Amino acid sequence: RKRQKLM
Amino acid sequence: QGTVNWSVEDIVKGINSNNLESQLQATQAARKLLSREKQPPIDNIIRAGLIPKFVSFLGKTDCSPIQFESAWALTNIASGTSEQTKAVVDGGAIPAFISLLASPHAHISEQAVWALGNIAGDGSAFRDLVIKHGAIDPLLALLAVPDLSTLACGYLRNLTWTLSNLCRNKNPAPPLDAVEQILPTLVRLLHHNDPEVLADSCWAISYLTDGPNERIEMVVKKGVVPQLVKLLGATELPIVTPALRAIGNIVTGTDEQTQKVIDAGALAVFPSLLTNPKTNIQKEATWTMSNITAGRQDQIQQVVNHGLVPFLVGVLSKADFKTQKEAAWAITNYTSGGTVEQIVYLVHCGIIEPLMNLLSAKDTKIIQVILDAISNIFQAAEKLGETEKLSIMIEECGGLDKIEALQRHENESVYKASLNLIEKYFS
Repeated sequence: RKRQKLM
Repeated sequence: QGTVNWSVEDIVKGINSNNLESQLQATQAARKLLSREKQPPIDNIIRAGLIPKFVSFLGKTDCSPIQFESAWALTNIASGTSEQTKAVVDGGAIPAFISLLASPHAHISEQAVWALGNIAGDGSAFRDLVIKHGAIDPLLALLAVPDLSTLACGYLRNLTWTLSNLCRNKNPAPPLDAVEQILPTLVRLLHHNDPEVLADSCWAISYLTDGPNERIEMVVKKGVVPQLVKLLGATELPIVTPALRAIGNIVTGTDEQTQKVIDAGALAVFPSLLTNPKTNIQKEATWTMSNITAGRQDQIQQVVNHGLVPFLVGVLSKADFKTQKEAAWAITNYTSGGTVEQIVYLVHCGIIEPLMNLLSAKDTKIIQVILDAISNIFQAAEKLGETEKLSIMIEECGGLDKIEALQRHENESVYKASLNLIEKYFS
């Protein structure tokens, strides 16, 4: 569905 | 980097400063807050009223850093619940991201692709709204290069994932014109040598193939079934799962589409798929088989020629119970639509014992499916004067006992069919 961008 | 661990209060102070660079520092601090995997403060950032400021930053051409930072922050806000993604959309972010897609800085356009993918992934409504704003044209223009290999790996992976989200979700399904616009590039991506690109492309094709026969035909016209089968034979499970899903979706359509699947050589891969260590791969392979044993008699004969009947017998003998239910479905379709020679071959492969052993399960549907298959096999035997032989067989393995016990089963049609068999073939 969705993808968070991590450092 | 002194932008680590600001308070929402400090970020609000900096964004309202009307100093472009103080705003940039506050936006970077917000991005870092939102980029933490331990409960990013999305709701707190939203309540502060920062989304409109980020959306306005998205359009500041002369300061690409704040564009990138606001895009990252809004991407991570849209990565949350439907309400948080909705807060992102209500701020006017879709057209801003679509405009950024033309940015001359690759990382900013990549972040815009990422954000648009997160938005479209919320569901059909936001997907179609992204399409209406005109995202497909620039998204596909980013892939208009001779060789895909010249693009950055992460850039290409994000583009593929976004395009896959534009093909996702049903009720409604994607617009037909959008699918026609995307399918060529999607096929070219499906022929790419990167495993993540391949997995996302197979997921996209599986989304497109989940629907009426018209969608399946749109996909099959592009000659992707051979590539789908090649990828079905791959070693990387992340690629095999979506490829098997897509093949199983295609075989639900017409018998001509199923025949194109067969011609591409899919059945040759099923001895491995039906013995795969992954429970879900086995289940979906058996489900695909059931949609083939339901087709024509020549297709059932293709199944037999590939020696997959012993593998169905094995799955019926020992496998996850859901895989066993799909196998019972496949056997019932086989027996209903097959010839007498094919049903006799099925019985010769040793179907009767594992078929009987499943009549002690607590699923009422599997009982009905197995009893239907038994009735079909008994009809085939009647056509040979062999009902006595088959009755002896079912009795020697302990099946008559289960059939008799199924006369007291609560469900109606269950005991009806079981009593019919009892009275018809055992007297």
